[PDB]
Amino acid sequence: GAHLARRYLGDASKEPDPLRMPTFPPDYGFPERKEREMVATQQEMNDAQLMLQQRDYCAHYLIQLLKCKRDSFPNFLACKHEQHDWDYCEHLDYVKRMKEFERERRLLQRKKRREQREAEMARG
Amino acid sequence: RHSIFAVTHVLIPVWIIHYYLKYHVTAKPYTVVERKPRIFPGDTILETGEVIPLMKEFPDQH
Amino acid sequence: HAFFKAMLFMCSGSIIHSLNDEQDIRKMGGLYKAMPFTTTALIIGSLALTGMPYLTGFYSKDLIIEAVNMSYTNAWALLMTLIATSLTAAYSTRIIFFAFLGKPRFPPLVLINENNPLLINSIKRLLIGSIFAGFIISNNIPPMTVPNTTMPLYMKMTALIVTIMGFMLALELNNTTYYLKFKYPSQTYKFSNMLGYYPSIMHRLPTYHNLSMSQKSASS
Amino acid sequence: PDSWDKDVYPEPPRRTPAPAPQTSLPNPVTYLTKIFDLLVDRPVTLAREFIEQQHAKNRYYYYHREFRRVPDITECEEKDILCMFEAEMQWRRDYKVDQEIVNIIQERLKACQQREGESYRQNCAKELEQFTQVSKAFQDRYSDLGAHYSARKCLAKQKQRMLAERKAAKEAAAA
Amino acid sequence: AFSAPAAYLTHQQKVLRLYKRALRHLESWCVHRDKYRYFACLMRARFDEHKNEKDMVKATQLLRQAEEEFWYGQHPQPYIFPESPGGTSYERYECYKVPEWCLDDWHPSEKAMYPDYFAKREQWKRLRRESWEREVKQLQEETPPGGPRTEALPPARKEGDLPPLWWHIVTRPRERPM
Amino acid sequence: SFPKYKPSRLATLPATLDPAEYDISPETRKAQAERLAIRSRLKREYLLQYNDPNRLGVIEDPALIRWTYARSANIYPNFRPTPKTSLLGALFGIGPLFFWYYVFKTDRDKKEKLIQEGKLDQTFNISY
Amino acid sequence: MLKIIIPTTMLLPMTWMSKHNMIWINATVHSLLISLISLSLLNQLGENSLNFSLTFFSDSLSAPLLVLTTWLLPLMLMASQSHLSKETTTRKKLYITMLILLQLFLIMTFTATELILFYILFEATLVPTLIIITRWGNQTERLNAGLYFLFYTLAGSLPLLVALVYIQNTTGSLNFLIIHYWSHPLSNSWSNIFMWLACIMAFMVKMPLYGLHLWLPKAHVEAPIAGSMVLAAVLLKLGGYGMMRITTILNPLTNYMAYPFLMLSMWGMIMTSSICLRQTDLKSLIAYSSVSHMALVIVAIMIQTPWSFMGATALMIAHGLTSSMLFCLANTNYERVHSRTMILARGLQTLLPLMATWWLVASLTNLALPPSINLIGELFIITASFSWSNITIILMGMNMMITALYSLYMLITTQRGKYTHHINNIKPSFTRENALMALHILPLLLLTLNPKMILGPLY
Amino acid sequence: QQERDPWYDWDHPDLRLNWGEPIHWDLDMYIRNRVDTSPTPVSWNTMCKHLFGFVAFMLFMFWVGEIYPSYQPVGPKQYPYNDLYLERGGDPTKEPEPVVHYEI
Amino acid sequence: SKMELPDYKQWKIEGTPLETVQEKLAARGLRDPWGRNEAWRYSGGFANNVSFVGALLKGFKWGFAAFVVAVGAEYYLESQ
Amino acid sequence: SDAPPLTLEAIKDRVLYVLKLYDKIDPEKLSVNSHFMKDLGLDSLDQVEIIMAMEDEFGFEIPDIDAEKLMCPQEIVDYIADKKDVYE
Amino acid sequence: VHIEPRYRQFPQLTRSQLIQAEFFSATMWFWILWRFWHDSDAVLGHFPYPDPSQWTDEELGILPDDE
Ligand SMILES: CCCCCCCCCCCCCCCCCC(=O)OC[C@H](COP(=O)([O-])OCC(O)COP(=O)([O-])OC[C@@H](COC(=O)CCCCCCCCCCCCCCCCC)OC(=O)CCCCCCCCCCCCCCCCC)OC(=O)CCCCCCCCCCCCCCCCC
Ligand SMILES: CCCCCCCCCCCCCCCCC[C@@H](O)O[C@H](CO[C@H](O)CCCCCCCCCCCCCCC)COP(=O)(O)OCC[N+](C)(C)C
Ligand SMILES: CCCCCCCC/C=C\CCCCCCCC(=O)O[C@H](COC(=O)CCCCCCC/C=C/CCCCCCCC)COP(=O)(O)OCCN
Ligand SMILES: CCCCCCCCCCCC(=O)SCCNC(=O)CCNC(=O)[C@H](O)C(C)(C)COP(=O)(O)O
Repeated sequence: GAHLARRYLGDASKEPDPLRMPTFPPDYGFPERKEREMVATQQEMNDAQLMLQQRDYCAHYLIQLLKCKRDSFPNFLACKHEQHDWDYCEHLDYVKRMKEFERERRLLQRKKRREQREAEMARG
Repeated sequence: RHSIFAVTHVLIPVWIIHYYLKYHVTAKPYTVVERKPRIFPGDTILETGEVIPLMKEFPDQH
Repeated sequence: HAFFKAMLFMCSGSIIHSLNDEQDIRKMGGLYKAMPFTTTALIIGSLALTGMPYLTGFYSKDLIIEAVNMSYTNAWALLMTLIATSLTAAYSTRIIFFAFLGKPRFPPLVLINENNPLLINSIKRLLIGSIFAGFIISNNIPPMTVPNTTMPLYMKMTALIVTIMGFMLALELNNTTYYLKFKYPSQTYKFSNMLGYYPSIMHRLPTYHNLSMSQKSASS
Repeated sequence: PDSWDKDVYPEPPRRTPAPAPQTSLPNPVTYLTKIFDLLVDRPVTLAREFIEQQHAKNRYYYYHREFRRVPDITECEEKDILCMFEAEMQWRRDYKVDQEIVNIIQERLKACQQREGESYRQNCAKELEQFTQVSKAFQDRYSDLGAHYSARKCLAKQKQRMLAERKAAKEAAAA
Repeated sequence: AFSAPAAYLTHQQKVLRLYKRALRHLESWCVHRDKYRYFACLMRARFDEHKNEKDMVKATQLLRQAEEEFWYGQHPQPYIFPESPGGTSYERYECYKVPEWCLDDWHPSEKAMYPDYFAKREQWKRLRRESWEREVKQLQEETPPGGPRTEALPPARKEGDLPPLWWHIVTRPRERPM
Repeated sequence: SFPKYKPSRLATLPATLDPAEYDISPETRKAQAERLAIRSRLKREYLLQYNDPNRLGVIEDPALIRWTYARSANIYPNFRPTPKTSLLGALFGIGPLFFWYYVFKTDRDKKEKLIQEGKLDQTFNISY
Repeated sequence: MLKIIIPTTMLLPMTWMSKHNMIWINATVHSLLISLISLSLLNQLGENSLNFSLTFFSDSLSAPLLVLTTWLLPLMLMASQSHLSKETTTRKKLYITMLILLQLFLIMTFTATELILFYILFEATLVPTLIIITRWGNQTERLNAGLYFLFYTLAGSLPLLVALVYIQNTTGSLNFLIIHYWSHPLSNSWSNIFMWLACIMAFMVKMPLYGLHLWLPKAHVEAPIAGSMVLAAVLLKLGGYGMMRITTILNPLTNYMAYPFLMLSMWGMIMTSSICLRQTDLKSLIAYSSVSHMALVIVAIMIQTPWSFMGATALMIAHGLTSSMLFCLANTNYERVHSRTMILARGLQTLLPLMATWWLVASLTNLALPPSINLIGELFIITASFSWSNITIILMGMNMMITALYSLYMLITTQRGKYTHHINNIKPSFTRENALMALHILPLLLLTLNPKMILGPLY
Repeated sequence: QQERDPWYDWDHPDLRLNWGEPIHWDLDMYIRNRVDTSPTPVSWNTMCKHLFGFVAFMLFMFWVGEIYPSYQPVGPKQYPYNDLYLERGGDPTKEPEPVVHYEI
Repeated sequence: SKMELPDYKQWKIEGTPLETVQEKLAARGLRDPWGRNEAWRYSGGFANNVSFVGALLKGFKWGFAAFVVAVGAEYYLESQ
Repeated sequence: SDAPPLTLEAIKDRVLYVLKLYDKIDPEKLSVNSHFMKDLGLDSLDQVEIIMAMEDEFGFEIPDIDAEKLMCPQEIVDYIADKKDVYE
Repeated sequence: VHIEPRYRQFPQLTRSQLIQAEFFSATMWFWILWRFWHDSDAVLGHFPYPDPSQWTDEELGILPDDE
């Protein structure tokens, strides 16, 4: 979806642009934000040769999964717990991205509303 | 003659190629290049014996 | 796709050979009981082809559809891909309906015979492949893709829903053929059946103009 | 192998991991590799050792040809045909040597990309750097001579480039 | 393919051709057999509705309207028999058809194989040689002085005669020469 | 009644839809009879040589010779310089040459102007 | 170099002093031996040519042409001894004498050190070919073909003689080595433009350049088989060799004086490939193929790049071999049906399968199937032209499409479909024709293993 | 030549010509391995309209969907080390602008 | 080889939808004289055929039984 | 493996089978030399229907020019036999 | 193996082909059922889709409309 339906048919200035994002400071509405942590170091991801798009904040679980697949090679059905852990971390990353999208949307529609409301106060 | 086909069609060709690869292709540099083996935190290198350290005290979101 | 599409062609060739070089489905009747192994193989191939869950096609085509749904994508391309996914089940149903169900429509001299070990074994190998290769391979190659772990439930089941709708609509329109009613074809049917008139135009206009300029202008 | 100088063709120390099995199933590649080692590798080794024994009975050497350094095109008068001929031959030999140097650098670049794996963009910046500088030099040397190239045309190109550089420095120092 | 064509098609021949063509295309549209029986009986009724009119102008106009009906309602993909000019196996076996005169170019070692067949071929060739002039004479007798009017050929009228121009019709290779 | 089919150059008119076969005259029947007589005489002349046991050579076809001679050798003797002839010849002979010359000349001029200002990204261009 | 010239001259007394039933055997055997001797010239240096003496030399561009010229005479003798069976002994010996004189003139042309001797022999090659075409040709159009072939060349090359004589007066010598070492640019003057034109058109006529090729479909069709083979294989390459030799004096006037010729050739390849699509004559189609292929060599020479020069040399060699093979293949059918129409004898795969295989191989080689040397030359020239201008790729790709189109059209029309019912005198393929096809085709495939032997001095 | 009667016994069956009959000027262009002029079930100038309309409509709708793409309600993906500055090429001698990502 | 043709009097349109077609035509004043020629396609092993969903579920019974017994075995055996 | 070597008697039996499965012809008067027009009292449309039935019977087409000429079952049998190259 | 044509009768079938066809169809269906029993998340999803509306403003940091 309904987000595309609201953006294309309704007001386009009330919802975020996926390409131009984010448009507000990361600490604009937050008192304290802890910077995101990365477990696997650069050299570990280099030596694992994961991929450039796989070197996200979930890379440590991917390293775990690759190692587990490598050691237990003939038993290609034993690396299920690591697979689930990696998929759960990916799901957490995706819901975090959803949270960023929703925060962007609601601050963006709040800024317009408050600016035009204190404009309504300045009408006279 | 029971297994004659597997000798003149599989064993003989691989004898020549292995000889051709081992002593005539690798006699020159960069002819056979192998992708570097993946190194994971926790393995031991056969060449030096050094151990790659473990991967930094997991947050353990279990 | 290699496995089950090659198997589909082998089943079609077996049908063609058993019906004395007949290739039209309009002269193919009840082969479900006449050629049981060919019918089993082609049913399994069509199910794999249509992305039936847990078939070798499920491990590739459904993931493809999921990736196309979860990407910054051209919307027209997305809709066309979904419609093509439905039309796959549509055409697959047609081959089964016009080839394996109903009453015979071939000449009375029945020469049907599929009891040859070469045909049986060659089809059976890729049958086992079309059954198990997706599971065997997809769980054995290293992951070079970040997955789509979080999806809405209605979009997770888009491909299955569109294939089911294709099955139902094609089956209904095919069952409509038994009725004792005749009507002339519409223009959409003529466009679809004549391949959009693309060979009727591009195989005649450019070739004629090129071959006429090659002689009138260049040669003469 | 010692058949080539390993400083002209550098190679990383080749770190490989230890085989640490964590399952109880047998590893099929291990048994297949043992079969390969005892079935095809050993007869090939025996044949090669026989060939080497035959070679050891007849040992002869071929020597790399060394050329003297003759005066080049800049020390030759306008219509002195002999000095022109010798300078042109020397220039042709130098051109071939430069081409072979570029080939060496290109071989390093190709080997590096494959060897590094998926991290090649950052892993071998040096090879890319070496190839960029060598390609730039080779281009500035031989880029636009075309067919019928000669030492005279390369000298004229160098003179024109030197004039351009001198003028650029002239108006650079005037600011 | 076996009959010499006439100068033109009569009205009856055109109507019969249209009837057969319409029945074939209706069968193409009606895949199942019982539905095709129903609509073919209806088609036969439609043709018999006007079989007894004695006016040729109205019959010809009916034929024109029927041809327009057929061309508008024809199947774009009508059923074609596999060995028919539009079939999927039309000229599949034409590269395996070798003319009989190629056997005269064989090596004597090749003719050492199959001696009886070549003896029979030799007597066939003798029979062909012995009859040519009689065929020519019969042809030049039984035709009008102003050239033939039809492609039809006459039969052998006497007892020691073979039909004129028979060799290449009798010695066809085969449909399935290999 | 139904939508009408109209012939074209590459999709011609069917015989069954052509009015000429539904308005026939004795003149047309005479013409058809003479056409069939000509074809039958040609067929007899061909088959008389075709079935002859004695002949061992390709049977000459004057129609093929006429076709090839007309298509190859008979063209220039029947050539007259006419306005249409001259215009078509000049266009088809000269227009493409100057069109391609203009295209290539503009492209190479642009490339040379870019070279003289050092803007092509010519790194790694060694083999030319 | 006399170790090749003297045996070729001795071929004449041996031919004339031979018995009437032994001329072909002696000629073929000794021509093959001379070819084997000439094979030794492929051992070229990396820097400078092989200066045998003050008169002759050999470089990496002359050696493949010399080897092709020496190898071609045995094939012409093989292909000629079928239709010359009814000739008298004197006429057969005269024909062989003409062929030997042609070989000797070509051999001395490809190794001449100066441009005047090169011109003298390059035009001495006209009389034997002219005599062959106008005496042993089959139809009545051979006289017109000979007149066209003679006069195009002479009108194109007399100004070359005038220009060469002027160049020697202004420079002091016409020795190629001295000219190459003492090279000097041309000022952009009208006199220099016309001296450029005089030094160039003599070879453009014999490539032939599009619009100057009218003589080729006449000469290659009316000539006997040996004449057609020598015309297509070697005589077309004289223009390319001369151009690659003589552009040394020409620069830099070529940078802009080559625009009309480049446009003419890149449009004429399209025009000739399209002409090949509607040809009622097989030999005429094979002749137009030669113009279509040599336009690319003209382009490669005119753009003046090492890759273009290497591709041009490879393409000249490959075209010579392929065109000779195709002409022999067409002559095999002509000697059966006594006509040149393409649709007369059809479906010949059923009757002559090994000739069908030879036809397939020749057609595949003509359309530049990888990794043929045809492909090597054409792709090198295409890359050089792309570096020259990126828009050339449109014309190059369209030409590659049309070439395959007409090649497979020619294959399918002659070898596929149903055999004509009335041609009942198609005897089985002789050993001589099969051996001719094999000796044409084996060197082509073998040269793929060592392509540097035919890539010229720029390699 | 495709329009010629296939059931007639021609002298040349594949070409569909008789021996002595005159030959069309453009025979080699109509050899039925080539340009065909046989009547079609659907008339010309109607096949062209439908094909051109289909192609143009497809192109127009592809452009429209490019103007109005389809995506998911998520933020851009985040990569740890300065947006993988070193891995995407390197250049380690400039100390690029540090990008920082926070938990939300 | 050496096989006989079936008796032609056993071909009847009774029970088959050819009878329905014949009745639909008789309701108009017409008769279909070729029904017995087409009647052979409805009589023998061609008398009844499966449906589309019944064709897709060709081996569901055996597969379901095997699945049930296998899952029961693995459920009652893993109780170690 | 493939279709058996079709014989003359098989062709005749199948032609008569198809003919006697026709309601406008009774089996008790149908003979091999019994013409469709003068002996069995049929019109041209019934002849076209019979030719079509034979075509679907044997699985190959008979040209219209050829079809009109046939009038008795012997003619159909002979035409099919010569078309399929059957001599025994 | 040698079977014969039957001319308007159902063709003669062997015991082997029927058994093989039934066996393979049953194998396909058993595989489908087993995989769906053991890998249901591969079809129905494993991680539930969160509702963006349910999230509060405290989680995403939204001001109370005036500062
Ligand atoms: C999940 C939430 C979202 C839900 C989505 C929707 C949910 C379900 C909705 C269902 C909607 C209906 C689905 C069925 C469609 C119709 C089925 C059908 O075949 O009806 C037959 C009927 C007439 O057939 P007939 O001629 O009597 O047939 C003679 C015999 O029966 C011949 O018999 P036969 O033995 O030859 O058999 C014929 C054969 C073939 O049948 C045909 O002849 C017609 C086939 C073409 C239509 C098939 C649909 C394809 C639509 C593609 C549209 C792409 C855009 C194209 C834009 C072009 C712009 C020019 O029959 C079949 O193939 C089976 C029917 C089709 C099976 C597949 C149906 C399901 C897939 C489509 C729905 C997808 C649902 C899920 C979607 C998930 C994502 C949204 O025609 C239609 O109803 C379809 C017409 C619709 C298209 C019209 C386009 C306009 C044409 C003129 C425009 C004006 C032009 C002015 C001049 C301009 C010049 C520039
Ligand atoms: C059928 C095809 C056979 C082959 C044909 C080959 C074609 C040969 C033509 C070669 C082209 C070059 C010839 C002349 C060079 C340039 C021509 C002219 O257009 O250039 C301009 C010249 O301006 C004017 O056009 C003067 C030329 C006018 C007279 C020539 C008319 C030719 C038109 C038709 C030619 C037909 C050719 C075929 C003859 C049968 C450039 O202006 P400008 O920079 O100031 O002068 C440069 C010359 N300088 C340096 C010596 C001073
Ligand atoms: C089959 C058709 C081929 C026909 C080709 C004919 C054209 C050949 C090209 C021009 C030929 C004549 C050129 C003269 C030979 C070179 C002489 C030379 O280079 O010296 C010049 C001589 O220059 C000239 O005299 C030019 C005379 C040109 C007159 C004849 C013109 C003929 C037609 C020209 C166009 C033809 C070229 C292309 C035509 C292609 C075919 C259509 C310098 O003169 P200087 O005495 O040194 O004076 C300067 C210092 N004081
Ligand atoms: C795709 C579906 C196509 C459907 C469209 C076509 C429908 C056409 C329906 C109407 C047909 C007509 O009006 S066609 C007009 C028919 N009537 C006449 O022509 C006048 C004289 N009648 C006769 O000659 C005989 O009836 C004859 C027919 C020759 C047979 O007779 P035999 O055998 O004893 O010779």
